Amino acid sequence: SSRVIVHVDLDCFYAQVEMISNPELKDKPLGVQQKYLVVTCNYEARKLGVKKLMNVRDAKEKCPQLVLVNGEDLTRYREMSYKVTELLEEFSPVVERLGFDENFVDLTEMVEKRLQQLQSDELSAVTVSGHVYNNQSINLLDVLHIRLLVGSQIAAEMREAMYNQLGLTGCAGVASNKLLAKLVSGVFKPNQQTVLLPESCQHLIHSLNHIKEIPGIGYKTAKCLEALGINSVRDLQTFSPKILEKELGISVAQRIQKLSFGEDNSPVILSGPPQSFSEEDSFKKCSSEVEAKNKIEELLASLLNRVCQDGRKPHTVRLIIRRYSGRESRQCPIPSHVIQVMTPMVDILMKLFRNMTLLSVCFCNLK
Amino acid sequence: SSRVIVHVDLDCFYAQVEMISNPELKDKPLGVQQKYLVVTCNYEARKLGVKKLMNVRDAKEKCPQLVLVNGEDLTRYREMSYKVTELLEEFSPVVERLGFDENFVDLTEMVEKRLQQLQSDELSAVTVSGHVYNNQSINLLDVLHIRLLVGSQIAAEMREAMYNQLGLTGCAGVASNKLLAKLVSGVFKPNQQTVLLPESCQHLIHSLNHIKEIPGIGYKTAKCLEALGINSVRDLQTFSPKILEKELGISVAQRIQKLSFGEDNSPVILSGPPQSFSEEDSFKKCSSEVEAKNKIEELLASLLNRVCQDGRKPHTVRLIIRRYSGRESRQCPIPSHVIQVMTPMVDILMKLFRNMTLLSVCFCNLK
DNA sequence: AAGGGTCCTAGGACCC
DNA sequence: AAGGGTCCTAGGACCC
Ligand SMILES: Cc1cn([C@H]2C[C@H](O)[C@@H](COP(=O)(O)OP(=O)(O)OP(=O)(O)O)O2)c(=O)[nH]c1=O
Ligand SMILES: Cc1cn([C@H]2C[C@H](O)[C@@H](COP(=O)(O)OP(=O)(O)OP(=O)(O)O)O2)c(=O)[nH]c1=O
Ligand SMILES: [Ca+2]
Ligand SMILES: [Ca+2]
Ligand SMILES: [Ca+2]
Ligand SMILES: [Ca+2]
Repeated sequence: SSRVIVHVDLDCFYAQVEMISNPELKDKPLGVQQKYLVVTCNYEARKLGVKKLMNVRDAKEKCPQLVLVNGEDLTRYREMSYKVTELLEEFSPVVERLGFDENFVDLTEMVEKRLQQLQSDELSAVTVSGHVYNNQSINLLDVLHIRLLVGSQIAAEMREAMYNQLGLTGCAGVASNKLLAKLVSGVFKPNQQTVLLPESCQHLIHSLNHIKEIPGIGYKTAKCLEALGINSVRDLQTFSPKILEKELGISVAQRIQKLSFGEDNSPVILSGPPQSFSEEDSFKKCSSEVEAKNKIEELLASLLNRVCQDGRKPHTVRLIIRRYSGRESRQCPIPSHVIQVMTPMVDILMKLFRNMTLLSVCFCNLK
Repeated sequence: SSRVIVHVDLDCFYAQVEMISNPELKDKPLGVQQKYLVVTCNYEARKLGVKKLMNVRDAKEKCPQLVLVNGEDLTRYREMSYKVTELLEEFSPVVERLGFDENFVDLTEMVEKRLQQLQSDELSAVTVSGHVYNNQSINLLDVLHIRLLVGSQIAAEMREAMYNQLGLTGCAGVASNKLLAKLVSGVFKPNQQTVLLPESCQHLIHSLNHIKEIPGIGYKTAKCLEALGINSVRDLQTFSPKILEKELGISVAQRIQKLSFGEDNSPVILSGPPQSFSEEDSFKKCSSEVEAKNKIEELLASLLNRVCQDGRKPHTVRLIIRRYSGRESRQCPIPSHVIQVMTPMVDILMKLFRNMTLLSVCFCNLK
């Protein structure tokens, strides 16, 4: 029943990538820019008040020296993300990706294998690597403590390999399920790691100050919960199961109430190859003219290049748009003879276009 | 490029099943009844005017002696259907099911293997089994003719095994793709088979009298086509690709126009185990009372029994309803602890019920 | 008042 | 005027 899960979360991911390619940007407050948004920044820039997802206007207002590099093309970040996932896959094959810079690994089989190689002597010598959440005391006679400490040791090897082999720093969190691993990985956050022993699980979930900090409780779910007088984790822990069910759904309810107790039986999923390939362009209604075709052609070339280099081929294409004021989309299957190119593909999309501040294309249904 | 496909289609399937279990019902006009609908009938009953999908009222008006057996529980038909598919799977593993009584098999690899065992002597001795569509003359020096005749020979073995091993008769159609195999299988229809040589493909598609007879052109697509002045297969063959595209979709258009030429590159799919498990009950608004729970409990017991006997377990449940006057449905994931029962499951469904002439339950998302 | 199936679509909620 | 992802849902079109 008892699992040992690790959650890995890279430091200022995009900024770290740019800092690696241009070693200079180190020691200097660095922001990575996407249109008007400083999507992230390195930790220098955070000392000087810059925050993640901050308008470029406010970002300089706080840091007029902030160096900005453009991060609208994700290619280099996407490439590093998969190098990280591939490296962790060497440790244990079942690695679940979450976004570009997080990975879960179920270390359970691994922890168990390392224990069978030890004796009663080695067992009393087992030590933690990194922080223990809430400064909790360890009990070496507690098998669960021993296994989570072995997890912490695997997590440090992972982070060390990530640095030695890819030049990347990040955090790790080790716990008994994915929810808790992800919540504990951020407790000590610049390039460090934390392990959560079970006795401190309630301290961890009650350290949160609003329910949206629970992975799985988003903007909409949070809004509906405060509208019911639910604000703290304990409020959600103690709320009526029935009212919850019959307010936002038996699905949402029974799951986010379980989460509110630190419970989560979800398995670590093997993410494997991507399920989709998309690109976007945003603009200040900078498209009013069906010559919008050009934007779509540009998105095409990139996507076709990424697909070709993947190796599989998609069987569905989708076009997404946003109208000034809530996105809309039209998809259609891809014809057989095309699947084995620009000219046919753009004609497809323009008809999907004409059937209907942002333009996007998605290739999915990959085989 | 060139395939040899077989399409198998059982005679008066439900009626045949009932006739087997109760050998008496043979020689007697037999109708299988579902509420007010004689869903099918044996061929005796068809001589006397009974037709498939005919009200029981009209069915006796034509045949006041018509014996009727109730076919609302599909269990025995479902069981035979899979015995048929399993038998054809012995011939070639990739068998595609369509409904309960049709199967496609790609005989291409099989045909080719049998040819390599023959010599120029055996090649001039190759004969057809069954009918040749349109009485077309065979050219033994035509490799395509030879391969489709070998297909016709495999199709006769299949039908013979189906009879010797399962007591079931049906038709087969052999052609170069699934569309044409399915259209030619019905040309000689009580327990016979037909092979389509390529020179007669246009004769086959133009033998149809309305476009809805094309598999893939349904009620809605047909209605929209007649509304555009499209009525014959040739009308659809010759219609504007552009207008078609921009009237019902690049998907629907480019595909049903291809079909209208007898073209179809769709592969034979391995259907394998079912993707869902559902049951239904219909009634003359015989449910106005949330004691509708009982109907749902009854559907449950059966579905739980079928699932348990399958071996896999579902991860989604769905409830469907129809209101007097266009169906509606609510689904939700299945909780982990239940998946490994009646009481929890019915409570799930009643809340899905209350969130909302027919009641149905579906188990899908099987793992 | 059939009684089943397969697969696609537009959208939505969540994650980073 | 971010720029990406994963997965679910209610419905719809088709097949028998
Ligand atoms: C949340 C989020 C992340 N990202 C990108 C940029 C981030 O570098 C990357 C990972 O996001 P985060 O891990 O959430 O932030 P971070 O890695 O940049 O900084 P931290 O050290 O606190 O973890 O994903 C977006 O582009 N948009 C978003 O809304
Ligand atoms: C088309 C159809 C079939 N069925 C069932 C009953 C049929 O026995 C079975 C197969 O249908 P069909 O093969 O279309 O008809 P049939 O097999 O009964 O008669 P035939 O010899 O002409 O092929 O599926 C329905 O219940 N409802 C329907 O709408
Ligand atoms: Ca992160
Ligand atoms: Ca991060
Ligand atoms: Ca049939
Ligand atoms: Ca039939």
